[PDB]
Amino acid sequence: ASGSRPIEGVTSVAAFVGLAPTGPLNEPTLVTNWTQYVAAFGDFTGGYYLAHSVYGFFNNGGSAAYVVRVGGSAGFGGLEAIDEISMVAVPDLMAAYQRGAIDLEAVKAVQLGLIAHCELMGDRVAIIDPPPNQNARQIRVWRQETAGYDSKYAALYYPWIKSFDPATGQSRLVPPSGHVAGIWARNDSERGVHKAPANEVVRGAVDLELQITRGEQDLLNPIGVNCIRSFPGRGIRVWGARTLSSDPAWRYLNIRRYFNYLEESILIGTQWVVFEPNDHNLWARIRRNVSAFLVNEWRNGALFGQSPDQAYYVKCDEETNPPESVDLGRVVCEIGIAPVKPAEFVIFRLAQFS
Amino acid sequence: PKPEDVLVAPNFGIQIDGVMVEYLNSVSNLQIEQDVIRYQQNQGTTGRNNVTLMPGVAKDGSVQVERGMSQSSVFTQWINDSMAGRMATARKNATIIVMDYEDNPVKRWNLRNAWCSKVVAGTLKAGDTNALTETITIVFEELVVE
Amino acid sequence: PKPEDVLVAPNFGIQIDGVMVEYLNSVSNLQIEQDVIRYQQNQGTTGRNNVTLMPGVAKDGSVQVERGMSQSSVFTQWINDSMAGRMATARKNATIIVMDYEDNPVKRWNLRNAWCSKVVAGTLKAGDTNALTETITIVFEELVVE
Amino acid sequence: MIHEVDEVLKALLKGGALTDSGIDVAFEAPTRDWAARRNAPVVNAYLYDIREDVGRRHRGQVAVRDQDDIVVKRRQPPRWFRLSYLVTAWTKTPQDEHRLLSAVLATLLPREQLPPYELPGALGAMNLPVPMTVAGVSLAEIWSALGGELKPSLDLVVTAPFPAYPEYDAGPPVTEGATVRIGGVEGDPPMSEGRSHRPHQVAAARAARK
Amino acid sequence: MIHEVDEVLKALLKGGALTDSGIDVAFEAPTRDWAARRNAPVVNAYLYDIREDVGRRHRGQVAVRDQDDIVVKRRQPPRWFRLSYLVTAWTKTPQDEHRLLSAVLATLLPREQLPPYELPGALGAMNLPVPMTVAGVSLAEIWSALGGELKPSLDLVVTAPFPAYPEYDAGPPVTEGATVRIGGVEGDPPMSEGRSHRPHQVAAARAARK
Repeated sequence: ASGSRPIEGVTSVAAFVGLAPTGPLNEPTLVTNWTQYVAAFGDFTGGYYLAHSVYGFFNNGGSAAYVVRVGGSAGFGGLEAIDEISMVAVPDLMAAYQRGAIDLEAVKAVQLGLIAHCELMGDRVAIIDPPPNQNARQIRVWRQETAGYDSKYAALYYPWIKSFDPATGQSRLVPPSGHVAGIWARNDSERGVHKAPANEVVRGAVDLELQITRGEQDLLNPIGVNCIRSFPGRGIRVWGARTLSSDPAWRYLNIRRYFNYLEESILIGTQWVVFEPNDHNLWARIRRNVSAFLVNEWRNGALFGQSPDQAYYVKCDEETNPPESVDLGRVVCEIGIAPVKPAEFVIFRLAQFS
Repeated sequence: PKPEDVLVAPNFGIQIDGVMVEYLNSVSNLQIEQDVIRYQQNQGTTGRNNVTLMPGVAKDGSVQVERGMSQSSVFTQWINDSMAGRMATARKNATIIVMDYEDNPVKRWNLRNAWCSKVVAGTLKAGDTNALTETITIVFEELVVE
Repeated sequence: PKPEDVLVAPNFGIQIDGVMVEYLNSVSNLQIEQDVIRYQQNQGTTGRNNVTLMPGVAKDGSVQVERGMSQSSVFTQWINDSMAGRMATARKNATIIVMDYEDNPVKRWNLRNAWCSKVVAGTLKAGDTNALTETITIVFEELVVE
Repeated sequence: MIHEVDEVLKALLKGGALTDSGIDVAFEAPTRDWAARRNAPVVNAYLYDIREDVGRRHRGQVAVRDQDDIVVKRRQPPRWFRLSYLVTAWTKTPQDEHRLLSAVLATLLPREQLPPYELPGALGAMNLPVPMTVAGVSLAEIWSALGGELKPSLDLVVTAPFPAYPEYDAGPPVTEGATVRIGGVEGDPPMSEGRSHRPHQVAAARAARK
Repeated sequence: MIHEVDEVLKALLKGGALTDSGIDVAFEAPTRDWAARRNAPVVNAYLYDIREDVGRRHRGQVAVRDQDDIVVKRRQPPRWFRLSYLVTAWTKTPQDEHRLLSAVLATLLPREQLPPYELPGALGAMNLPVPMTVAGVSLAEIWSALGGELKPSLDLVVTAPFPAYPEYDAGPPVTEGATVRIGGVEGDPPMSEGRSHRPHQVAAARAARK
């Protein structure tokens, strides 16, 4: 299907790395349902957050997942051979950190390695969960000094969700990533990638470890920390669509997610160009396919423009010069798009006189 | 020279993604069309007439390419994939190129989501001298000239 | 050579199961046609127009065969069997074959549930020169190209 | 390729059904002067005119590939030319002429086309069939302009494919895959490198060729 | 522009694929007297008739501008004329004639049109393609008209773009803009001067002209 199909859009698959009883070791297993997960891996039979994360991901709505087990009693390099993965998580890192067996430096090194791996593949964005029992000032200090990450492929989620554990019948604190990733998938099934996955409900969440007020959010939001807050009559909702990047142009999660999705779809659709002649015919075919793919995105309103020309532009003609990048057997295509920024703040002004 | 100064000879070609077709004997009319919408109203106070024509939606068509009958059954396989409902692979992007001398593409018509819907075999006669001709009707939702 | 390279000459033949016909003079067009359904919609939020063309059902048809009429009345017996309601024996599987130079079958249109529906005698003229022909219209529920 | 067809016609006529006697096939124009000198039963195969079969012409960029399963040339389909031969039988007795014409008809009728392998090297290099029509379908004017006298004749039509090959070359194959650069239309976000195809994707695409 | 078309044909025939022998290309009429004097293998390219391509004629005042990006002349599109050449090969042996005709056809086939670079100065000043069609579809009557005898032949059609040169001259450019005078139709208010374009508008137009 890779030699005749045109460029088409991409399902969202989350790769989970952690500890779980039974199952394979360091082997990425594709799981489509919770029943498949308990048939292959183990249920809640240990002090591991992987089962909770997978349960939250599937309960919130998830098409598929790639579960990876590295040390499950009773690893990112293996995820480089999979293309459909669009997000990753390490739920059991904080589980090991809580016991004191793993210090904070090792956790920071692991998170840096995960961010670097995400930057390499170029098609996925990582989700970061902070250590538990932290305040607004504590998390600000942790994010700005001890863990000062700066990357366009990372999103941090501060407060920990408290979900239900059938093993003990009580409420346990787990990182929100396993749930948060699921929310992302719901967006891709209900509103598309072009819409920031902010105003969504954490279905599996019962309570939060600490309620965040607007005063603390006023300092948490600008430093790229996305919060989870409970609103009366609305439930538990995510608040924030920012990445852990210092670049103002890449400070919104939706823009980066849409760019990654478009790049991955184009790369998947252009897999037949290998061993094809580097002449004007191939360039014309590439331009036609990219235009036919992008016009559908323009019609859906993801891009801004009165006409397709002002919303997207494709240049693959004569850009690949004969002596540079053509003698190297490469074809270069340039694409420009115009996304739409979200409305973070809504301001109302009431006047007595009328 | 000038763009209008170079004429176009009937040296054409086709390219369908997934369908291995090299040459065509003839190609029907492909047009870009639009809907005109007349509306007549009298100017209200004084009574003088004022008819206006205004743009409507663009239109899909059906470009058909005819190729000599041979052993190859690319169009047969295309229509077979069409009749079974497997339109994830039946809907293809097509291109009709027309070039001047020196074999340099001059004009290109891109057919978006083109999909064949009718294959007709030429009439067979015992005393016939010409080769058998296969007619293919390829309908398209959108045609973009480039 | 290549399947597209070898052309097809108007050398053909027919085989009807139960009807003893060996040669014909001409065969009408054999069409494999599918219905097309056009639907126009407008995007709810942005108002852009999307027209989609999807598939219908396989269409039944009929091809006329015109042979040099003679004493043999195989088609007469066929239409007599069809006329009296004995459709168990009237419905036959037909095959239309087009061969290469080496008289080797290339295309074999298989025709399912085919029964003759119309037999027409050619116009008789006193000063006519060419042979007087017979036209046969056969309706087939399905026409699969093999 | 006209001479290749001639040789084919000579071999077919000499090696056909006329093996009883050593008849002579000549391509000379059957004028009165030519007819007044012959003294043996002969078969004249005079070439009359050359026309292009516009009904069998195909236009397109035919891909030509080497042993590496990669296309290296772009050519055009060959154009078919109709060569017409006036075929006559010359013998002293008119009934013998009729018998010779009947023998020629018998030896030329069963060959509708020509297999590529029986053709000479230049004609057989195309590996395409060569249609041959005998008396498929004005002859008085042709005979008058030729200079001879009206006689029964065969209008042998041979469709020779002349390759109109421009031998246009194609670009080098793409081995590193495709790279896509994305950004803003108005240039607000700077254009990125965008990376390219992963090595495993390229390897899978290469392996899927077989 | 026939003295350029014939020269192009001679250069193409001499400089084509027939470089094995120095054949002679002649434009003389292939009559019996001409055929009875030649003693070497030759190629005859006799001009037959001149007709106007009425299907490719265009009517319209084409603007001709100087280096100032202002139109100074008005002309008409060139008219295309079809020139027909009867091409024959003359050699002692009929098979040699057939192979010479085949070589001529092979060397004339690849050139569908002619780029202005190949054309001489007079025809190349047009900077327009010159279509050249070989064969592509009465020859008995033509051969009888020349008084010769019917032979295999090629009908070469060349489309020469002859010029139409009325060369109308346009008026001087409008530099001070346009002035408009307004008033009453019946003349009750006297007509005013109405002023004209401001210098700012003229400067803006001259800047946007680029």
